[PDB]
Amino acid sequence: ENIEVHMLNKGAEGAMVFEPAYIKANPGDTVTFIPVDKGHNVESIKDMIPEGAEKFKSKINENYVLTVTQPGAYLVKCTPHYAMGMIALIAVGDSPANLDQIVSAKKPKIVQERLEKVIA
Ligand SMILES: [Cu+2]
Repeated sequence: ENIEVHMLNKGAEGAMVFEPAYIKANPGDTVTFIPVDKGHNVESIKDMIPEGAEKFKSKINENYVLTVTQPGAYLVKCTPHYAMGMIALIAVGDSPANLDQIVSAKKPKIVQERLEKVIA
C-alpha cells in the first residue's frame, strides 16, 4: 500500500513539517513524499535507519517515492530544515528493534522535541 506525506512550510506542529510525521508501514509498502511547498526534500539520517536498509536522499522539490523493505524504525529529515525540526518517523513492522536507539541518539533539541511528540 502507499502512504502519502506532504512537505510543508507550516503545519499543525509549527514551521517546517512533514504531515504525517509518524508513518506506519509494512515491508513492500511505498511512502510518497509530496513537496506541497517548495524548498524541501527527504533524506535518511545516518545510523537512524535499520541495519541493512539503503541510505536515500531525494532532490529538493521533487515528488519522491520510497519503497520500504527492512523492518525497524527510520528517522528521515528534510536536509535544509533538519535543524528547524523537519523530520518524520517511519515504523516498519511491529516493535521496531531500533526505536529506543533512535530516541536516544544525538540530534537537535527541536528535533528531539518533535520526535517525542510524534512517538506519543
Ligand atoms: Cu524542508
